Amino acid sequence: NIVLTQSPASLAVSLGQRATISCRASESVDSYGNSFLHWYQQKPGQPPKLLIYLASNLESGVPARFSGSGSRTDFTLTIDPVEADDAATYYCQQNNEDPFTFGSGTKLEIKRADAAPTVSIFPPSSEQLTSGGASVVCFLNNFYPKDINVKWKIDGSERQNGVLNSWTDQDSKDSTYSMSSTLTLTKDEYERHNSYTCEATHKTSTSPIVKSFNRNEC
Amino acid sequence: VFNATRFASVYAWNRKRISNCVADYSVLYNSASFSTFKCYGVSPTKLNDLCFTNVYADSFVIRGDEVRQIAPGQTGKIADYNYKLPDDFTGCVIAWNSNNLDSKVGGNYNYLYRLFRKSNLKPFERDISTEIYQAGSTPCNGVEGFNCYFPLQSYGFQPTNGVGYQPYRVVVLSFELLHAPATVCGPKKSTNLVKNKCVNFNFNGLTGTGVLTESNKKFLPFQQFGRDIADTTDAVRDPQTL
Amino acid sequence: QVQLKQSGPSLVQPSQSLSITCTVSGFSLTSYGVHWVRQSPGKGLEWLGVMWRGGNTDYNAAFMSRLSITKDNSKSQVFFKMNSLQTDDTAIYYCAKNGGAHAMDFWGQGTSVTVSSAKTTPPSVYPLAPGSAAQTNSMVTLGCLVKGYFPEPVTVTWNSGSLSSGVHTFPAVLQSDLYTLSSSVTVPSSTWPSETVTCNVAHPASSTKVDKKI
Amino acid sequence: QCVNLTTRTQLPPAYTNSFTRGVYYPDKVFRSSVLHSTQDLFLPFFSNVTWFHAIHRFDNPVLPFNDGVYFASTEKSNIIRGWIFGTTLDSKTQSLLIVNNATNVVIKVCEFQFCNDPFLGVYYHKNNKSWMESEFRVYSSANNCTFEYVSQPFLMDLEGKQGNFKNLREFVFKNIDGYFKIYSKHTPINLVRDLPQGFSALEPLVDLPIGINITRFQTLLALHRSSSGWTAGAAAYYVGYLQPRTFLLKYNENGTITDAVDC
Repeated sequence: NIVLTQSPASLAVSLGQRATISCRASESVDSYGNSFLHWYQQKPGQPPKLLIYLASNLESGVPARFSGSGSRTDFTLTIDPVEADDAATYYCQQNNEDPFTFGSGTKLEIKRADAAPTVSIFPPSSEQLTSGGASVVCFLNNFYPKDINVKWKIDGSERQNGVLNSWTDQDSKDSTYSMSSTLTLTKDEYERHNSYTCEATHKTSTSPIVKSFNRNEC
Repeated sequence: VFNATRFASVYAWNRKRISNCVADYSVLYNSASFSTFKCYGVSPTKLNDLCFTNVYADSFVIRGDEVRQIAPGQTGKIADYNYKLPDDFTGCVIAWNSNNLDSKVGGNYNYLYRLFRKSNLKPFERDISTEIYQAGSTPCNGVEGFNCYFPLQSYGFQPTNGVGYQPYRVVVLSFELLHAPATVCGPKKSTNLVKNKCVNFNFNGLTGTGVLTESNKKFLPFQQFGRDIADTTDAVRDPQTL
Repeated sequence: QVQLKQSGPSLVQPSQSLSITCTVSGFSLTSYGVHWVRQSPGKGLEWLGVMWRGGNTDYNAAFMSRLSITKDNSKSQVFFKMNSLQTDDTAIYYCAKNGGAHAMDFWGQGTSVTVSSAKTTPPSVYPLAPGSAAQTNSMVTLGCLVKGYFPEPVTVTWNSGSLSSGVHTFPAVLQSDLYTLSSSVTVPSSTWPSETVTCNVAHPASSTKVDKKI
Repeated sequence: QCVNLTTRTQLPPAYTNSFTRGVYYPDKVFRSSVLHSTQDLFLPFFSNVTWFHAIHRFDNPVLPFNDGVYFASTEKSNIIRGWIFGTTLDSKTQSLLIVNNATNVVIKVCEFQFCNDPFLGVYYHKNNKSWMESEFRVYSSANNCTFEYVSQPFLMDLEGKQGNFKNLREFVFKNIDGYFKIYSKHTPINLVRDLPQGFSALEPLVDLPIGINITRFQTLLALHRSSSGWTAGAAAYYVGYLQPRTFLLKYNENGTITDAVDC
């Protein structure tokens, strides 16, 4: 068996620094003149792309900042300089013994500039209530880092059943994180109280993120 | 060859045989249409006064990161497996970023290169073998897969890639000296002709000092110089003007 | 130059078989092989199989007897025959060009193959606009609630792609045999309620494009 | 590879004696009214030399090329089309190919696979002629070329004729450290016998810096037929072996060699 114990599991490196990604392998070696493997880069908004073939020659398409070396069993990828385009999941594929499986996958995150989220609430319309559903939507997008905690709290008491969110990873195009918060309720639960609040807590935002709204605001 | 329409690959370079001619190399050095100009063993200004037996302009393209491999005393994939130069390479290598010429929409993948070979090549040894060999003891029987690589891979000459990946029309001018007579030489620059005055003359065949003046002596079509009754040079035909 | 986009399959049921058509273009299929993988089902990027340079095939140790690959040089497409599909086989599949040393240089766009016995359910779009008494701070935000649809994914845009600055496409949440997709855009007050804003959707599988006015 | 013409009539080898032929300008120096002494490859005077014919007696044997050989191509219908020079005379090593295709004297150096009796062919010498060349039996194959040269354009008369010799085209072929120099001299003649007893200084034609070993040589000849049943016209050539003996060169005021003396 070939247990590609690729490490680390993930990384959060700042700009201008050096990141290191290791890769272990079992077999085989001495194919023609080397026993190196291939490295890849899976961006959140683009499929993987070959970085270095045989771990000693750079591949086109990707920037030329990638390099490294390795032993017969251990391999290492040297990412230098860490920039805003290196936000991706790296892999390590076997090439000389079936199956050509990849490593565990090392997710490299870039510590970009912080940003606070937007606030915009969209309660369900009268047609949506007539259909049966009642889903209040509160968009908290264009923020950074991903350390954000959205938690709905109706005026009656703390809500813990209908809380739901849709967290978007850092896209290749949009360098900031995005999250669409939702609150699943029934027609009676929505009409239980008049005023509700989209309460949340972001790492950068010291003050609590709150915005009240009524039922007739539609 | 430097401004040719299309170049060959790195392992199947187009060896242009150059012989029995001259060329002013200072024009190419000051052409302002190149990216790299590195002559090993002799400067471009020194080789203008030197002759060579055979000159082979090896035409091919490689990436920006691979330009250092094409030089004496350098190893690498292309320097060992695709195109091996001698350790005493006395020629000259010139290159030009052809990202606006060779690259196209989607990338020019016609230039191929081998990732390995059964054995390292010799100096100026070309190989065009496209056979897929086996790495391990399990015979693959032709096609690749399960520990039998395919050495030929295409270059990623894209128009939007980094400078390390862009194409460079490397033209390795292989200057060598063999047992045959010298055929190639540099620009035979001369000076103005002076007549009816005491001036020191220096022709290709003979030299001396005297007054060059016209006379009724008629040299044969092949006779370039002339001697008096005492077997001493007393007349000379100018090589430029008859 | 190299294009390996997948298409054909729309929705498959468990314990069935269907082939994913990876259209080969930009290189000779006889001179280079075609790989086949899926997008990280649990553990890291799972490799499924590869077509050799016009010969036999290799497959994953787990998917050796489950999955199969077959090339069609007449159509310039490679078929990835699947068998014994389960609910855990739902993931985005990709194909790639075989490099020199069995590498994967160029990769395709892929397609999301969902394994479920349920049938296609159309969406129930609800346009999200602010009320007359709704609060605002020097801006007007809109949205579209594409709730109650199956299978994923569905691409949402604004006014046929006119608005691109504040658009944010979120991932769909897995409901009970359904999906709930959401999108939003930040625009100035001049575009709403004065002007008309239309939120369009696009289902890549069924090619359904029904516009909905805000 | 081993193509030998079968129309050759069995006859013994003819020989003659050179009176004063085989002298040329050894340098490019103009001299007036002197007797310059020199030592280079010239034909010794009163030396026995061969006599080879090319007619419907068609001679093309494999002869030795140690240092150099002097030729006197006596032609009437221009049968001599060139010469062959090489060590093995096959595709094993480089061989100098000198040939005239009636328009240009082509000079190449490749691994030419020469036959035992190569020739060129002119079809329909009787009627509907057009004097066009079709058969080219100079060599079987060619690989690994090292030198290529094509002379100026000319127009040779391929009209097959019989009778006396009209043109005297003297040449010299030698190889000194790769410098394969070729001299030439064209003059008319009315010859019906062996080598003429005369004197004529040959001028340099070309200089081929080839750089190969040459030990044997042959001669290319044209044929006619209306490829073993072919026949030749009216021509002949001689072979005089050069030696580095002492020779004097009497230069006139015009700069030409008017007479020579073999010590």
